[PDB]
Order: sequence, then structure tokens, then C-alpha cells
Amino acid sequence: RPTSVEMEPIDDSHHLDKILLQARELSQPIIIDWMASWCRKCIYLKPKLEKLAAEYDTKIKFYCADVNKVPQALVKRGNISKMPTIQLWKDGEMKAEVIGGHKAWLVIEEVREMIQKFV
Repeated sequence: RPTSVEMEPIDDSHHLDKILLQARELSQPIIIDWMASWCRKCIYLKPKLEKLAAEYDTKIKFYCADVNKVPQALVKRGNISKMPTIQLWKDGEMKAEVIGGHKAWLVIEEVREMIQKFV
């Protein structure tokens, strides 16, 4: 098992479609970290999300999307209004989310609670 797993960037809406089709084949959820590079809490959360991703290696794939870099159509799929927003998707749709803007460890514990409900 790795100690940290890097989040995979989502390129566009078509990539999200392929990601969700792959997740459906495996009967697994996915996590998407919707972030911005100017957002201090997003940046500080990254290493802690990568350690959490390693805990779920082979069980849940973790992705990220930079809301200023990706196409607007992809951001609309997420229905994002604040960053960081950590969403759990399963069966082709967003099932639940966590909004950051707190200390990173505490965001992770809330994300873990969300994961445990749906995995």
C-alpha cells in the first residue's frame, strides 16, 4: 500500500463521463476535489487528501479539478459555489459533498465520514 496517492486531474466533461463509466463497472464511488490555486485552504488540504486517497487505494479513486483551469461546462456538472468542495459520486451522480474552509485535518475527518456512508 502507498503512503500517499496523487489525485488525478479531470480534463473536461467528457473525461468525467469516462470516469463515471469506469466507477460504475467497478461498483465503486469516486471523490472529486474541486479546488482553486489561489485558495489557501485548498492548497493546505492537498497533502492530507493524498494520504486519505492512499487509505482507500484500489477501493475509491480520487480526482481533482481546478475550477479556473477546467472548462466551465465541467464546473457546472459539479454545481460548485465554494472551494474546496469535496464530492462523493457513485452511480453516475453526486451523492454528497463536504465544503472546506476549516483546518485540513477536520475537513478530512468529515470526508472520511461521508466515504464510510457510501463505500
